Amino acid sequence: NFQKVEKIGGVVYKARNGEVVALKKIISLLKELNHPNIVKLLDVIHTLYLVFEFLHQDLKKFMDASALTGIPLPLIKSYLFQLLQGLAFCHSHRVLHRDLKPQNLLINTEGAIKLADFGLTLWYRAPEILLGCKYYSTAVDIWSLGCIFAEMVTRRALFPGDSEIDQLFRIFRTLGTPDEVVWPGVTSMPDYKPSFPKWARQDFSKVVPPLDEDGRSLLSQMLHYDPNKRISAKAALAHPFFQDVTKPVPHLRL
Ligand SMILES: O=C(O)c1cc([N+](=O)[O-])ccc1NCCCc1ccccc1
Ligand SMILES: O=C(O)c1cc([N+](=O)[O-])ccc1NCCCc1ccccc1
Repeated sequence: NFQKVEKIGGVVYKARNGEVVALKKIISLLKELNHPNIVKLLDVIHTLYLVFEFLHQDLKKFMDASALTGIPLPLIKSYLFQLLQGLAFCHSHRVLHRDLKPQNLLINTEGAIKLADFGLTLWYRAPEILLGCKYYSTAVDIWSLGCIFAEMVTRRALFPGDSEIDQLFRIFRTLGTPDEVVWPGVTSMPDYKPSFPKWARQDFSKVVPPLDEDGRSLLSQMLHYDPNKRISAKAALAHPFFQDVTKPVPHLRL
């Protein structure tokens, strides 16, 4: 039914129906849900295939293309604001993403960005997932988005771990080793070990330097250890960081 065009990255292909779509080779309630910052799910076929609307670039490629100059702050702010709108919608319908990362974030020439590749490589994982919590919450997505925010600002991954424990210890070295004071119940997590090294929390203005105090404040709330203290998508949208948000159009080379 579909003329393959190319492989995007189960497997995902750009395909032609004359509609151009993204065809994923490996739910139906999601087809009826609609938000400007969420990729549209067009079809489900089980004979498992998912058919999605097609967008031409992802944030990972755009950040690489922007590496030598960086993404302008107004565009970083617009993208973060839009991604939070998408998450606030998802979370209000009790849908988690669980695997947010720059290559899952799709952009177009109009200035829009959309959530894709839902989890329905460790760099964006929330600490409660790494510590073995089985019933994690909408807060895991806010953590991932905070990591992506930091990466847009600094042009380097915040926590580029190469193993589960290296990921955890990279988080601890920056944010401090969590304890019961800042995260009640952390020492009862399934994979918590009393033998974890105890690192002090680094000064936060060292971590995303050029970012102003509004952005650092928001980031800090997105990276709270306690999922119950971590800011919600809805509350983040009201943060003073977004008082001057606009929707710039990006320079895309396709
Ligand atoms: O356009 C979608 O819907 C989509 C969906 C998924 N996904 O995992 O569902 C993953 C990527 C998607 N776009 C690809 C945009 C970047 C891209 C464009 C051309 C070649 C290589 C890479
Ligand atoms: O994005 C994927 O790759 C994906 C994968 C599966 N799955 O079961 O593998 C199932 C759904 C998937 N996206 C659905 C996106 C539409 C959507 C998302 C959130 C709220 C409202 C509407």
